[PDB]
Amino acid sequence: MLPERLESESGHLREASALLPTTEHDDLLVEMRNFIAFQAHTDGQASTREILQEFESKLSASQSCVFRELLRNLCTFHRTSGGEGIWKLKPEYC
Amino acid sequence: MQIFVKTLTGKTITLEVEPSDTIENVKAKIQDKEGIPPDQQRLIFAGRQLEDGRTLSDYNIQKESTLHLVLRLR
Repeated sequence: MLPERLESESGHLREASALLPTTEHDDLLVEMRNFIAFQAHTDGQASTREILQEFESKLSASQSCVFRELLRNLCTFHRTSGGEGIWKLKPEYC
Repeated sequence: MQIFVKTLTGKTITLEVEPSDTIENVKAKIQDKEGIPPDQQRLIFAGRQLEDGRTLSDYNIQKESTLHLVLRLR
């Protein structure tokens, strides 16, 4: 997983109206949320490098498959004036 | 019915609930066991954050389902 992969890639899942909700990745989703909320440099947000630095070593094969989708679940993506990619927690998860 | 709730530390607790219970009711039950006020709780289940007004049945939460408690940031 490279920074360009997380920030560029389009979504591959259908609208949430046609999807059935699954609990398979709740554990990972919560850990991702709590890190971005409390454990990054700024509360409620984390840069791409921060998230990668935290999780890239800890993900299994199946977790790697859905990691970007879980990130898009939790956060909106932003680019600063300096060009840094920042993921900010949606208000529903704050 | 009985459901499971993963607390802030990751340990699992047991709640006695009904399908007609609102998420607000569930958070109140969590307060009694964990001491966390409802206005500081958010519940996550099946990749979704649970809204207070809706019921457990609304999210198709069944017997022995596992909810996830997280601490409100703001």
